[PDB]
This record gives sequence, structure tokens and C-alpha cells, in this order.
Amino acid sequence: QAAVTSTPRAKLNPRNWPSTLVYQEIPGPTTVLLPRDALAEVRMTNSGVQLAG
Amino acid sequence: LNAVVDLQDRNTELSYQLLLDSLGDRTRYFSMWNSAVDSYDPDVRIIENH
Repeated sequence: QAAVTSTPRAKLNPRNWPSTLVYQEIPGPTTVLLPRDALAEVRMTNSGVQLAG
Repeated sequence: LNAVVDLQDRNTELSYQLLLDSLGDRTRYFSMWNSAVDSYDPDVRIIENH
């Protein structure tokens, strides 16, 4: 078992593990759907329109 | 996000009072909405002293 799984090391129980050898959780990129339109609400508000909701 | 943007100057009570008159008769009483129109006696404001 050890051969099959354990990482080959020059030192049992190292005091610190390199970033390469530690399991890193890598989530997928997070997409966001921006609700507002930046310019449109400026144009409407300057007109006199009073937005809500 | 509240969608009821109410101003300080509009009058949504007087508007509703006017709206009903143009929508119906405003003479017959409706108990449910308590819509008995406020009125005065025609011959007590302009008293006609025969």
C-alpha cells in the first residue's frame, strides 16, 4: 500500500509540505449576472424618471 | 425593493374621490366601501324663503 499511495519522501513526517504535494481545492470560475445597466439608469434618472423595484 | 414611490405633493385621496364620480353616479350609497357621498341640503344652503 505504501508504494502505491504514499508520496515518495526523503524524510518521514516532514515539518512542512510543499504546495505541490498538498491537495488543493480548486472550484470552478464563478459567473455573476449583473442586474443593472450602468449607463441606462443614469440617462433615465437624469431625464426625470424615478426608478424603483 | 419597494415599488411604491409616493411623493409628498400628489393627492391620492382627492384623486380617488374625483375618479368615482366620473366612473359612476356617486348618488346611490354603497355600504361595503362606506362610499356615502358627503352632501348638504340643497334648500338649506341657499335658503329660499317663500
